[PDB]
Amino acid sequence: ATLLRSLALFKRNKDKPPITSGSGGAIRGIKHIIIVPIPGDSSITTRSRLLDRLVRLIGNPDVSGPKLTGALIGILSLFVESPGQLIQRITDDPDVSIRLLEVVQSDQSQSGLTFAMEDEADQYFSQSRFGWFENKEISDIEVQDPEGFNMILGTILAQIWVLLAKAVTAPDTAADSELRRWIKYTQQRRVVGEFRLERKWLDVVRNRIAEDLSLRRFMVALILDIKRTPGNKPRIAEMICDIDTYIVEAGLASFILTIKFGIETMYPALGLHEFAGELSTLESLMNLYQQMGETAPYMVILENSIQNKFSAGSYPLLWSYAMGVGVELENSMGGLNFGRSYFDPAYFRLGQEMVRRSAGKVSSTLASELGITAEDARLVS
Amino acid sequence: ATLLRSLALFKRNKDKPPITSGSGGAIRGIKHIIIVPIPGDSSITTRSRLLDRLVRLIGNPDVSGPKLTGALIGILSLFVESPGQLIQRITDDPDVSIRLLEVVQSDQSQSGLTFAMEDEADQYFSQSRFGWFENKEISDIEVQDPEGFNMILGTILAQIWVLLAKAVTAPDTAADSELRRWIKYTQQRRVVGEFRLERKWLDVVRNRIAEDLSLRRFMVALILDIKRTPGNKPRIAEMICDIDTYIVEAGLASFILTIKFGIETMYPALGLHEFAGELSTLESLMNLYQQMGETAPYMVILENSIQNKFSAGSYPLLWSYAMGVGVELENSMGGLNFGRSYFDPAYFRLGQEMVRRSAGKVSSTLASELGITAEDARLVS
Amino acid sequence: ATLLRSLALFKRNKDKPPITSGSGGAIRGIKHIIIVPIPGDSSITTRSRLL
RNA sequence: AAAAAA
RNA sequence: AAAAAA
RNA sequence: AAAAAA
Repeated sequence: ATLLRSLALFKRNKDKPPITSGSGGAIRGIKHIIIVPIPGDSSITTRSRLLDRLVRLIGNPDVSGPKLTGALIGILSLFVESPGQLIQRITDDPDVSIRLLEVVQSDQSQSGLTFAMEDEADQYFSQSRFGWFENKEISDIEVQDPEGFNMILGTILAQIWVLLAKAVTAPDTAADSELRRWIKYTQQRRVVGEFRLERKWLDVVRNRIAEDLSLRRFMVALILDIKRTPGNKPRIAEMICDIDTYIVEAGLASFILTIKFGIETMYPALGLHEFAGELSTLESLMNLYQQMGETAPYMVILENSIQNKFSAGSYPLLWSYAMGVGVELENSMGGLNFGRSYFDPAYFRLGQEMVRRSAGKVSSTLASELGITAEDARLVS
Repeated sequence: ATLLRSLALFKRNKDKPPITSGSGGAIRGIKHIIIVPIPGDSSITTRSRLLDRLVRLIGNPDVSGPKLTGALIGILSLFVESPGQLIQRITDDPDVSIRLLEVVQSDQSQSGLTFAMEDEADQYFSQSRFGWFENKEISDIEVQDPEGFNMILGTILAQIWVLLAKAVTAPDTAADSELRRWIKYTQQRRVVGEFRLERKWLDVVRNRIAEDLSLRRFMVALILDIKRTPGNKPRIAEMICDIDTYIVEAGLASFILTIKFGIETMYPALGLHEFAGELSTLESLMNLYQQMGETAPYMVILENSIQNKFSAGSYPLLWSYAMGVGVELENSMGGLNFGRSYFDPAYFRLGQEMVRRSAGKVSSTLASELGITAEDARLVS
Repeated sequence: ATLLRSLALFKRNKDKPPITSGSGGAIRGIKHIIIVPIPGDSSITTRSRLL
């Protein structure tokens, strides 16, 4: 009686994150500078030419690590006026000091851009291995009207933000899926259809986003800044806050799914005592998921320290049950790979059979809600 | 017991929109100016000649993007006195700065309008490819009496506001349907019957409204301003607030419909455990639909970020069930296309059969409301 | 059980008219004058001849 | 994203 | 770590 | 003191 109250407080502080008082500057990463080219002026011509040079900058093999990181941050912030104030607002990272150099257009330079310095600029910005748009009839995207820039910018960013959904979880599998989101934005007339980048260009970005952590911290934390914008967003932000729904819980699909099929379906095989403790583990992780705040759905994009805590190994039987339930109830979850060292297939087939036995077997915990008679429950069977 | 209370709070903040505190001017779109010609004076003669020049301005192939946007905003606000104060009241858009130039009539100009500047004006305003009224006996609509203008203005606006209903959802299918609303307003004597524009004129507007977002934000947000007008509206506003009923939830017909046929019919195949969680997903989206306020029904006209949340993919089984129910119960919903990658036809035919089995099978949850006997329920069968 | 209470509030605000706070003189129609002849005096003879 | 709605 | 989601 | 846990 007093054991169960002591047990409930024992389990919730075991999952509870340690309260981060802080070490007063003790643990600080050594910072490497990242060269972020930001347009010098508000005019469209500069934004357009910098977007032209940064897109082909990324494709070449020659570019190093943080040169590719700053070129990506260079175009993930071209949609705002004053991109320099956007970067310093977002970078709460300890490992990275962003030094950001303004880029103004020029007449004398080979690339057409100088730094606000004409040969150091082209040394920054500069045939089968070069990545580009997949229809090679387009050589230069430099445009003049700003809505022609704003459509050619979202066509580039909607092919980079969709990579973040499936960069840490399924890089190999991913190329099949981001073409479906490309059909979504082409048919919505959000993006321009002929400017689809090569898979070779995107494999440079996708193996970059998967590799470094400092780019995934920037990309998550600006999405969390896009989401906070009060009014109607600018039309690139209202697209970046459209792609994010594919990134929200991108890798918690052994926990989000278990809750969806184990807990919520409420088959009578939850009153097993074998599950009676792994519900109490899982009711704490549901309470923990808003204790983590709004950075909770991105805890495996960001590689947070407590995505080990939402792992299915702490509830391996109730996970396998909700694997068994969700194979029949989804034609999509048949494509889900779930192979782990704690799989327990005995439970999985017990959870498969609960779906099959109760096929036309209208419940008792939702029939009193409606008033289902024995006359009515036979008609469903 | 305490699991289900933790589960209910876990599901409602998962759907809950992030509270928009704001980034303090961090994310601001680069603004392109849009040339909006507004009549210089209150007199009818100017309004009439500007409406004449803006209607033929739209038809020609030569007009660019935002020149077509400002010409449309130029005529979507001719019905008010002081159209300049209407535009600044509505444009809460970050992507668009409306600069609006007054237009006064002239004797010396070729078009007949100057800017309050005689050659820059006709350079703004100016044979098979030109779009016009479908009966070519009418060349000029310039009229003098103001009720002859107010009827020739509503005849133009009731052919543009009906495009917004089916511009983002069914542009190809749409031309069959807006002729039915044209019969509605002709038989109500709301519009003048001989001034029907070409489909070639309307295809310029419909492929414009579908393309840009900044025109759909203006058209929605003034409808929300028409709706707020306290007394009896002016007779164009009482027509724009008549067309809007065709635009309210124009594209949520996988959610509005599911609720109408899945939830509300209350067949005994809702006590399935396969649906018992997708009711709780769908009871949050019903609570979310007024948490979004009065801009909720337009969330797919405006391409809001959380029309992915009312998508049927989060409840794909209970959607397919309400697809199965609604095919028999409507001779209209047989024309509904519902083809998605999450369709699950097993459920669809389970929802088709619940309509067919309970044909003459008066319920138990509404018979106690009336007092239906076994004598009376046999008479319905 | 709590679905039906959420359903009943969902259907009544869908039909509910939007509360007309007002746009503060933003949407005003252009007014055309209408000539209304009204009798000058209370006497019956004028009312009769105007009718 | 899709139907119908004086 | 893996699926699907206008 | 013993296992497993992206």
